[PDB]
This record gives sequence, structure tokens and C-alpha cells, in this order.
Amino acid sequence: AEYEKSQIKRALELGTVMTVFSFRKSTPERRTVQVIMETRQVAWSKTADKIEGFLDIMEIKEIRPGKNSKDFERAKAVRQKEDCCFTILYGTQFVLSTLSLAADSKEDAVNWLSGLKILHQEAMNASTPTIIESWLRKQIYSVDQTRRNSISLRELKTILPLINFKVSSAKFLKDKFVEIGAHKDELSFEQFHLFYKKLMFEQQKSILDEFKKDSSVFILGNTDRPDASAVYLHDFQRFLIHEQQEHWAQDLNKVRERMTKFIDDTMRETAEPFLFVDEFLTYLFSRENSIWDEKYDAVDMQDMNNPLSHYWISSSHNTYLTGDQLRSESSPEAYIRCLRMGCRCIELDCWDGPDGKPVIYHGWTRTTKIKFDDVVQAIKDHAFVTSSFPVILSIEEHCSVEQQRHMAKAFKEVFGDLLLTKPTEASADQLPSPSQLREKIIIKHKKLGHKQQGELYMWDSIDQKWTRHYCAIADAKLSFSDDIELHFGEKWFHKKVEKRTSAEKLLQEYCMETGGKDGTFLVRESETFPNDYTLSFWRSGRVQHCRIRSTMEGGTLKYYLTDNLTFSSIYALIQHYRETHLRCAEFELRLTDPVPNPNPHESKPWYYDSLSRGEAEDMLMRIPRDGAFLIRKREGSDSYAITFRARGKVKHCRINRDGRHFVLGTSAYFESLVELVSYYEKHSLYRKMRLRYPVTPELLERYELEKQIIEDNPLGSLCRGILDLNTYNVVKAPQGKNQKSFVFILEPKQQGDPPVEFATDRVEELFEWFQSIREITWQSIAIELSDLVVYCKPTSKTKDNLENPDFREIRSFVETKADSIIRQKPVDLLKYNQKGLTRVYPKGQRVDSSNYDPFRLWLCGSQMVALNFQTADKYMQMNHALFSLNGRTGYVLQPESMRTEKYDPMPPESQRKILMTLTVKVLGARHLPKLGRSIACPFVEVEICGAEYDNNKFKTTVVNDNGLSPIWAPTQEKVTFEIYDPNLAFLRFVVYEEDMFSDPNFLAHATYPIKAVKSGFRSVPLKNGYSEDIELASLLVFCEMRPVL
Repeated sequence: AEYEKSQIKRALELGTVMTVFSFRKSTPERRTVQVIMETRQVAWSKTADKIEGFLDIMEIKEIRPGKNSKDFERAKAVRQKEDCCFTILYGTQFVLSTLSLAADSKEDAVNWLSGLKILHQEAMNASTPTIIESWLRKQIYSVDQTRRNSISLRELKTILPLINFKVSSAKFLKDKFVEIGAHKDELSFEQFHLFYKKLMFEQQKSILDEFKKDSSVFILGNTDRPDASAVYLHDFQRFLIHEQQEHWAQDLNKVRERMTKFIDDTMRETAEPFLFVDEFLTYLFSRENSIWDEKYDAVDMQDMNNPLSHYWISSSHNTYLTGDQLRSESSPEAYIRCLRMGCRCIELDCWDGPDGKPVIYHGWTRTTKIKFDDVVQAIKDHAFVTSSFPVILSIEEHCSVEQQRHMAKAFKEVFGDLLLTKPTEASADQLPSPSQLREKIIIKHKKLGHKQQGELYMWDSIDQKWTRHYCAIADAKLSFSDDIELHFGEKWFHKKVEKRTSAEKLLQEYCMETGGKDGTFLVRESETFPNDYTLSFWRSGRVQHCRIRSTMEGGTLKYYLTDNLTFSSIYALIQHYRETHLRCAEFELRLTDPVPNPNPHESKPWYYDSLSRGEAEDMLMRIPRDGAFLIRKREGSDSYAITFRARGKVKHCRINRDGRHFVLGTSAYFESLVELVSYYEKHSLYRKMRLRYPVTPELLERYELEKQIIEDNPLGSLCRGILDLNTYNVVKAPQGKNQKSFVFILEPKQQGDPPVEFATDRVEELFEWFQSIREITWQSIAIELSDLVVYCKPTSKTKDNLENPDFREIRSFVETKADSIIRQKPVDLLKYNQKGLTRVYPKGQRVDSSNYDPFRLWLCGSQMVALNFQTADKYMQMNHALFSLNGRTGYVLQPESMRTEKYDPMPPESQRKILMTLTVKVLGARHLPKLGRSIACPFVEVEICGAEYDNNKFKTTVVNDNGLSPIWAPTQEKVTFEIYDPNLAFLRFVVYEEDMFSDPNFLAHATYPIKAVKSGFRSVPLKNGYSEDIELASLLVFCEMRPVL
């Protein structure tokens, strides 16, 4: 009841103390949990006035009831009974982050679990204008973690970059402030909203102009300013009927419902709802007007009637491995995520386990172990929640017979009714249709009728540490991969500042910029008095200086400002006067803000002063490790510059300096050079290589075939280094060099080549390794399991003999072969696919998990293409598209046309003809996400990801810095992608940032099956790579999907 719901919602907003467990942080802690309604977030606070962490309800994927995930399994859950615990899974990525909360008492938990669900339902159906408010609220909450009603102009200056908008000028912010109408430079939350609603309008006003073409009949009003002109209900209708087409509103009454829904007006109700020229623009760039047809968003029963073969069943390769196939941590959760996404074909590779029960791990790889029982419970519970249509589990068993039995028993008991033990349609000419098997698991195991890859510590000649690398032996070549993951430290100490005037200048700056408080201070060595220091501090608009005196008492050096109070260190002295008032005859003052910019970029080793541009380049070439960097004052200026070595070439990028701010390229504002180096070590400056090595003087003394090489390599794309084993003869070495005792060496026969020194933690490995290198230098299936496999049969057949298909049998072509089949003769794979199941699978080379081009296979009948799902690649994203079509079911009926007499999956160019002529023009953007530490120029590329015959790209001109409102004001664009066959195609919109050194980088992708594209101005919601959804983003586009006849 409405009364009831409100009561639950209220209970959440107040909040309850509920213990929070995570696998990290060991023992449990109790942090009050609240729903903060304006934010739409959930937050846990140690006490009050602090918000440690937030989830966003906007993005909670599941709220499972019991103590089943991680967290609770970890450590001890003695205290809390099963019913009480509730774990929430929130995330934008594949691995989903988990907040696990155990209520003290039963009643609350019921509330929460009901509660979060009540709220979550709402959010998803919140109208665009309502969301914005929350965002803006969220941002305000950002500046200071604790909730604040209003934001000072200074702070607004901090916020505008994070929103990914660059302030044109100090002037620009102020002028807008006036029209908002707060002259005290304390914009009110209500005003902030007025700001946003303006800023956005001012930048994008151009789009509105486009409509104003004669005979459009939208006849939009003057678009001069927000709140000028209006679009009232009569008019909205005429836009919804003509420009965009949506006969949903040939009827006025529903138009009104929509407009009312959008504004979320409350008051402003009653009067025939009307939209301001500003709002029209907020509607356009919003969910409500998605290019996505709603129609293809619900299971269509009519089309779920046909046989399994004719459906493109969704598929996962390895499902258990979250991430890379070599070192990934595999977890039950990995499955749960896949099935809810709506994949209907999980794989479940199984290997012999310690004590009877099978265990799942990638094979011979070092990926972790997941108990089979647990995978099984998990398949059952979450299998058919999202969708009722059938799972096609595909066990591959390396397991021994004794172990296999446990498996079979388990399958039948735990899965219970679901397992499809008996063929549904008796004799059955063709495979049962999905509807018949609805709610039923199908199992495919074979029906009865090594390479010593290990992680080895490696030693280095140069920097003196062992770096862990995974190593693989094939073709007598070890292949290796990149490495596996007091006052002197104080901001306020400025060591030797050369002149008093310099200390005064630094204080004056810091104070001018943020609004310096009395007591803002720094400490420096005294020019006048050896061994003494000088405290310099801000007071009443002027800099004051006090001598910190040193004295020796009892052999210990002591420091003092007044003769009555001696401290053991300068640190202790300063901390004291930060808490206590420094009392002089003329003032009492407490030390407040430390101003920390002496010469941080000079003490540290990685700094060359006056190094010639030429010389450094040469200096750098000598150290060859990729990712080394030298920082060099440019001659004749203030401007520091940075040179790093990558991809052989040495490239140097100019650091300008505006105020106490270093600007690498236009956008970045690192406070201090020390930072610029530090930030980029964690992140990535060029391509994907972090500055990693410092080209110190000291260190300096110390020191297409490639693609072809990549394909063969066991580690494949991942690996850096190939050493021919032939050349180097293995020796085993007693004792440990540089610790890491257990060790081996590979001395090359030729004297010159360096002695690489691979070493290991485990002796066994060493034995294994030593033997393996040394050597280089010199039917199963228990009957019960078999009975289960009623449909989908691993075929013992010559992968050559496509034809004489047997309904029950499923062939498993590996990708490489598959292309070949597809090129040698197109038609045959198709014919086999009608009335038979084929499961294409990823090649072994792909340790990385980048997925093969699904599109060809699908065109010619491949019921199941398994694309690794833990990957963000283009290809996985195309998968998430086909499967949206016809619900999250995960079956999409193959186009009727493909089935027939003469359909050629890849036909001759002359025959194909043209059917459709989509004409995207990209007009807009909004809230594109920020990637790094830079306002991100955005360029959008339309694509028609396609069968080969149709492929095209139409890149859009780059726009300078401005994330909130990038506007490609009618810059021609007007690409005319041509689609030969509509039914399988995709329209892919990707927005790529251009950063510094011009490399496209990836922000967000929209993928949409062509059938579900609606004509007229529409907004394409944008999505991160793992194709979840980023907050209010969009690219207004003007798709027209005229057919040609």
C-alpha cells in the first residue's frame, strides 16, 4: 500500500546500524547505512558527518537475499543468521563490487531488501529532469564529502573541470553568476540548478536552431535564451507526429502524459503542460527519446515457437574466468553475472579435485579454484531469473571417472526437475523449440558410443629487483610477459629558499589563489643563521617571518620560537603551533594552511637542468627499457619539459606552467612536478605505457613478422619476451642470488649474450622447470553422466563432413577452422545449421580474451558463437546488442529470409542490391565521461558494423575541450551509410577522446541492431565498454532510415 511503501522508504532514510563485511579489512566493522534520497545513493558512515563510501541505486544490478557471496564466506559470520544478511551488488564493470551488510536484527533486513527494491524500481523509471537534479546534488556533495547545501565560486571552479568543462575565463563564471543572481559568490543549490540549466543551454543553443527550417512544421520559437518561448502540448504533439515519427501520440491525451512525466512538475501541473525551449533540449538529449524502439524490448512469444536450431543462442567461452585466461581469478560470481546478462550457454571446464568433489580451473594455468558444488548451486538459483528460456550448459570434462560420478549425482539432485533427462517430443524429427524446454537445463558432454606454463621470478641486471613474469614453453622457446603487478616529508618545509623575497612571493600566491587565511605558513632554512630555520606566515594581508632557533641541550639538538618552549624536532614545534596559538607581544595566531611548493622538482634524481633537447634524446636512447622518462628544464624559459622512451622512438611533450599549476597539454593541472610524474606512473601517458623508469644519472652508469611471432606465441599478445631455448643451455644453481634462493640459470653458449636468471618460489616448479628446459636442450565418461546428455551431443565426426546433420548432435568448430569453412564453401555450414547446432569457440592463442569477429559466423547459421564476456572489446559489445533484441531472453530468432532455398551467407557483390539508406548526422553530446586528468576533446565515429559487404565509418571533426556540451554544430557530417541486408547489421556509435600526442582513446560506445532504430531526432544513451550504462550521457543524432525501392 502507498502508505506502506512510504513507511519503508522513511525507515531507510533515517538509517540503521548494520555491520559491513568485506573480504578486505578482515574482522567486521559497523557503519550506519542510509539511503540519501536526493542523491539516490546509499552510504555508510563511521559516525555522523562523514560519508566513507556510496553505491548508486541507479546502478544496483541485484540484491540477493542470503550470505552467499564472498564477504560472508570470508572470515567468520558466527554472529548473524542467514536470513538477516543481505548482499548488494553494484557496478559498471564485469567484476561487480559487493557491499555485504548483516543487520543486527531480522525485521530491518526485511525492510531493506523490500526497500532497496522499492527505490531501485523508481530510479529506473525516474524521468530525465528528475535525474539531473540528483546528479547536480551529487556533485555538490563531492566538493566536501559531507552534504552541503551551497557552493562557493571557488569550489564551483573545482567542480567544473570534473564535470569535464573547461572554464573559458575567470570572467565567464562571474557573468553567469549575476544572472543566477547571487552576488555574494555563494550559489544556492536551487541556483546551481539554474546555472547548469543555463550553461548547458548556452553552449548547445545551436542545435535548436536546426529545426527552424521552413515547412518543418515544428516551427520552434526564438531560441535566444532559457525561459524564452515555449513548446506547449499542441506543439509537442506536432513535433512528435512529423519531425520524429511515433504514432504513439496521434492521441493528445497520451502526449500530455509524456510531457507531465518528463517535467516531474508537481506545481506547474493543471495548466496544459508546456515545455520551455531550454527543456525541449533537455528532452531531446535524454533517455525518453532513445533511438531504441521500445517494441523490441519484450519477449515475443510468436517467434519463440520455432526450433532451437533456428535461434542464435547467446554464448560464453570460458565463463568461470573473470579476466585474462592465464592468471585470472575465477569465481562462482563469474557465472551469475553471465546468465543474468542473458547468456544461455555457460561453459564449465572441470578438472579432478582434491577430495572426490570436482573443482573448476582453467587447465594447467594458475587461475584459482572454485568448488563444483558451489558453481552448481549458483547455476540453479540465478539461472532463470532474468529469462525463462533454456540454459545449454556445456561441460568439458578432463575429470577422472570416480570424480565424474559425484558430478552426475549432483546435477540431478541439485538442479532437480530442470535437467532435461527425457527427450520432450518422443522421436522428434527436429530439435525441440525453446518454448517446449522453457525452464529446462540441457547438458552437453561426450556421449558414450601441458607445456609447463608457470609464473617464474626473473632477475634484472639494471634496477636491482626481481620482477614476476608468467612464462610459457613452446617450440623450444620460453615466452615471457610484462611484469605482474620527519619535517623533510612535510608540505610546509621549503628547505633552502634562496631569498626572503621568494618565501614572501610563494605565500602571496597561495593566498591570492584560494583566499588565504591568517596563519598560512611555510618553513625554510635560515639564510642569516646556520642550523636555524625561518617560519614565514600570512597575517592581515602581509607576510611575517619568525626565526626558529636551534640549541644543544644535553647533546640533543632542540628547536624553539620562544625561550620557554623547546621541541625535539621542527615537526614537533610546527604541530604544536598548529594546535596552540603562537603568542607574541603584538598578536596571537595559530598556524593554519601549509603552502607546499619550494622546489619539489629539483631535489629528486629524475631532474636534468639545462640538458639540451638533442642531448637528452641521446641520453635516453642509451637506456632502452620502454617507459623511461627524463625531466629537463627547457632552456631560456620557466617551462619544464618531459622526455620518455616508448616504442623505440623517443618523444617529448611540452609542459607549460600557468600559476602554481603545470599543464601537460591544454587540460591537465597537476599541482607540482612531483605529482605529474607520480600520477602518470599509476595511469598511462602514451598509448598504454606508464612512465615507469627514471633516467637517473646514477642508473645511466649501470647500463609484420612480430605480428606473425605474436600468433604462434603461447602467451600470445600478452607476452614481451621470446628467448630461444636452443641457444641457452639450462644449468641448476645451488643457493640464492639476491635471495629468491631456489633458482636456475640459462647461460648462453656464446659468451656475449647475457645470463638471464629465471627463479622460483617452489622447488617443485624448479624441478619441473629444470627438467622441462633440460629436455628441450636434449574410453572415459561414466555411464550416468552419459545418460544425462539427451540433446546436444559432442559429435565424433570428420569436422570436414558438413551434411547428413543429426538433430541431437552439436559440432564444436574452433574459430580458425570456422573462417576457412566459411570461405571454402559458404552454403554448407548454413545447411548443417538448419536442423543442427554449431558452437564456434575462441582459439587458444587468445590468452588476452579479445574476441573473434562474431559477425561472419552468425550470418551463416552458427547457433552459438562463444565470445569471452570478461572483455570490453568491440566484438563483445556487438554481442550485447544482438541479445537485447527480443528481450534479455538470449534467443533471437534468425531472420526468416536466411532460411529458404537460395540464401548465400556471403554472396557475390553484384547480386546483393541495396535495401536501406540510414543517414546519421551527429548533432550533439552531453556529460561524456572523463577518463584521466584532462578535459577530453570528443570525436564521434558512426559505423555500420556488418557482414563484410557493408562496412563504413564516418568520423566527426574533433571539438576542443568541453565534455558537458560538445556541439558538432551542423558541421556538414551527413554521412550516408548504406546497409545491404537489414536484419543482421549494427549501427555502432563510438565517442573517442583525442589526448595530447594524438592517439584515439575510448570513452563510450552505443551499439544498436538496425531493426531497432527510430527515425527523427533521437538521443543515443552511451554505455561504458562492458556495456553497462553511464549516467546522463547522450549523442543527439538525426537518424533517417528511409527504405529504397
